[PDB]
Amino acid sequence: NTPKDQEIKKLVDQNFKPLLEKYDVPGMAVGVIQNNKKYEMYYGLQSVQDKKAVNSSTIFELGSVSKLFTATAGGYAKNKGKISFDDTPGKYWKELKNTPIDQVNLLQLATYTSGNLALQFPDEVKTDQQVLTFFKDWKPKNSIGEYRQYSNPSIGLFGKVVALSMNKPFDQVLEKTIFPALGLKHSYVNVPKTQMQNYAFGYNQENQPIRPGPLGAPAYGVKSTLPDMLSFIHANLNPQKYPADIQRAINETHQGRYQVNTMYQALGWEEFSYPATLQTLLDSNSEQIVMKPNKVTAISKEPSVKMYHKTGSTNRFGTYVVFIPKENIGLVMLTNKRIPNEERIKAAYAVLNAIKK
Ligand SMILES: *C(=O)[C@@H]([C@@H]1NC(C(=O)O)=C(S[C@@H]2CN[C@H](C(=O)Nc3cccc(C(=O)O)c3)C2)[C@@H]1C)[C@@H](C)O
Repeated sequence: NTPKDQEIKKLVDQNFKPLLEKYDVPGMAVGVIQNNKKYEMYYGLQSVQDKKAVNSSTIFELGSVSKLFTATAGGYAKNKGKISFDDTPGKYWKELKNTPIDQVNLLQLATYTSGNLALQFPDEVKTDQQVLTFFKDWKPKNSIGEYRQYSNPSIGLFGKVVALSMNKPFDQVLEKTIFPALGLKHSYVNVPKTQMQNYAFGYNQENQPIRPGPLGAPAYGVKSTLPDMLSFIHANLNPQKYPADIQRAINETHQGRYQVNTMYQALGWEEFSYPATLQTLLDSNSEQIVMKPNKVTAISKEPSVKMYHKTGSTNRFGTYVVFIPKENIGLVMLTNKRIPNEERIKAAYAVLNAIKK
């Protein structure tokens, strides 16, 4: 293998491989893209009971990293004139017209600032009918637009509206329009039966395989392979190489919309001035930032040099993605067991700080 192949292999063995034994993770896939060259590393088992090893065809649940595709879909619809970010959801979901949630605009939904949407729906909201009822019954609390609270319902409503604006269901927005535009071959909202042998099992804290809520797809419902996620990073590092409609979509997800301490909220992606200190990257996943409302501040001028990342999990999968435009580099980690977000962020910080230019 090439000297770079061996260097990156050593850095990933040094920084990511020990995490498998440390947290009893059955399988992991780690990818690096640098200067348009992709490097794939696979460890362990996609399914413990089948002794099937993780490989380039293994499909992982991306969990909350799915929001990056919802963001891209929204950027796509906005730049085709199908929505404006100043629109409100009742323009598209007519049953929300003349309700209080129709006072929140689409950008505020996409970036979690409605002022009264928590991490998850209430436990009793279990069906699509009940989701619509929930949004009709919704009342504001904190001043609309002023407080960020990370929220699956919030970006789920944004995704539902994006789909309505494109006259197709959300799963078709991704599987027929967005994934093909990005060149992805094995990314899914619904994994077909022909791929089930490649669909990894996820493992809980007792290392047992389990296998969603309503309106979940835009918030946490995408599945993908390591080669597809490296392709997605390639698109984010080189949007100018893609046709205009998806190029504009991608660029839209890189624009910071407001600031919370050292973090800038873009669409889906979290944005930081580059270089970001390790503490800044860790702070973005603190309990205060992730679970509580935080007052936003308007951006004076966007940082001159930027980097981006996103964590995400399900109860049984973990994901991390990060990229640095100036260095033409990015990294993806997929696991079929959760590990602490700080471990994912620290390991990727070590690798990207050590790789030779
Ligand atoms: C991300 O979008 C995804 C969450 N991310 C993470 C993570 O650690 O990266 C977790 S971890 C853990 C698993 N389930 C918990 C959860 O969802 N908490 C929660 C908070 C408030 C209400 C409820 C509820 O009523 O169900 C649950 C956190 C998690 C997978 C989720 C938000 O989709």
